[PDB]
Amino acid sequence: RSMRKFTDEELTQDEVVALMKAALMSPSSKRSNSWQFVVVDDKEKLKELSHCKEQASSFIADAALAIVVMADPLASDVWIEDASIASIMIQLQAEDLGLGSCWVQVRERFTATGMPSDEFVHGILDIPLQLQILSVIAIGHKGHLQWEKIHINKFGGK
Amino acid sequence: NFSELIKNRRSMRKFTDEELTQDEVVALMKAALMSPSSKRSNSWQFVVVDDKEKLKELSHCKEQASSFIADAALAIVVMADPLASDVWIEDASIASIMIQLQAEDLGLGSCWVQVRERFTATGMPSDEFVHGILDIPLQLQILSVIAIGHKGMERKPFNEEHLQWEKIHINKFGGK
Repeated sequence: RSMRKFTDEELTQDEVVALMKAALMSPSSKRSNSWQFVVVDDKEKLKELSHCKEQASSFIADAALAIVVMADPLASDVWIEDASIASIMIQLQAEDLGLGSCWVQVRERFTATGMPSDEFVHGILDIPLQLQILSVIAIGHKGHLQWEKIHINKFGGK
Repeated sequence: NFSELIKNRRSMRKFTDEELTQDEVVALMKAALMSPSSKRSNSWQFVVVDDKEKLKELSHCKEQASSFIADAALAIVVMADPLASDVWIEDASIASIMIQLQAEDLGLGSCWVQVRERFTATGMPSDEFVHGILDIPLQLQILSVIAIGHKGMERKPFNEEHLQWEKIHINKFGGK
């Protein structure tokens, strides 16, 4: 063991492909598939990318892989919904493979110096301005339900 | 498991008349409540609708895109508190898809009916319409209605020939 959020242990090509397929099979409004994905395995880029989080993300920095989820807002007015779906599909597929993941939120977030996290990520990964970033899903080998929120047939019951 | 779950999952808009069991309803409700959310704050709320007259009313929330809600066994309306989370859209989205994935796991069908930034036949926000049907406080924003039921037709699995590999970029946009 170590403090790393994810172990040394390398992803297989089969696992990496399975993750990409899960992303690409995500259901999207009108099958618009507004999303795109940047798959980051370079260690110095994972270290840079990790500062997209106000306090830098050690999940990103220690990851085997990170998948940056983005979307074209002209392809879909519900690009946020569509990208969120794709984010979850990645994480659930990771879990099914016996890997771990961490969703680092990018939309509406800021870096340590108050730069919009989307703007920061655009600069790190050379992403066109036409795409908007939702999240970074960091992946690797891993290092009380609120029933009051359920209403039956109307809000507050009856 | 999950791999075949997502291959086989398709939007279901025809349903049989078979009632959901309480065990199924609970499983779906638990999937909603188990959703990971920003801050672990859980901004969301859910209205679970089995009343046929209310399903009929909800089915008008978008003209004809929504009208198959009337034939569903259950609808779960997913909403969230924008003051508890500035990423309430993400949080509600995640809960929405977790419900659908649980439905698939149970052998039921589902369809996501988008409410946010959609409009009724008369140009009323669908969110405002649904607020009126289910007496939801105006603070909460509605994302979606998940219609659930026994599947009334088969749908084809996803054909991997049609995976859009051009949307995968290695290390930087446009990288291979």
